[PDB]
Amino acid sequence: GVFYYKTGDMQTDDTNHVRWFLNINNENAYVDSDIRIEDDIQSGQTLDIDSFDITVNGSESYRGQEGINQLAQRYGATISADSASGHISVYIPQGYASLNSFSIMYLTKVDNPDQKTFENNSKAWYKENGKDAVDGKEFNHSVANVNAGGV
Repeated sequence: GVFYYKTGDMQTDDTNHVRWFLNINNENAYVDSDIRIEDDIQSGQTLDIDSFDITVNGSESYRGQEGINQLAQRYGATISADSASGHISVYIPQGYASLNSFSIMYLTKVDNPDQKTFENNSKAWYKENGKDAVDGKEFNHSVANVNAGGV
């Protein structure tokens, strides 16, 4: 389960946002297919479309809406987001997915400050070289609201 996962966190210095990370091809594997991630941000928070920050191979950073356009040019990797619905689609073509790790960070704005946890759900489609295809397996994550303690 290393190929793809999502995580997130809320920092004490920014309790009005949740930071989410879609971490794709984390072991820099060869891929036998395109990669598709379908992400649905759960209620109580709103995607900040300007907050996207994509790191490739832990070094190259692509920031904001222009960064998304540059990432599309360099890696054919498209990020489509709809703040209204909380839906994010990521597509990375096979040729650019291979050997490259992608960490897609975005922020959501907390809409319900008293809400106990913030959730982000995703599903992934990919085929790593020498491994069975993963066909829409779920990768979800919950972040505890640091405003609403010790867990």
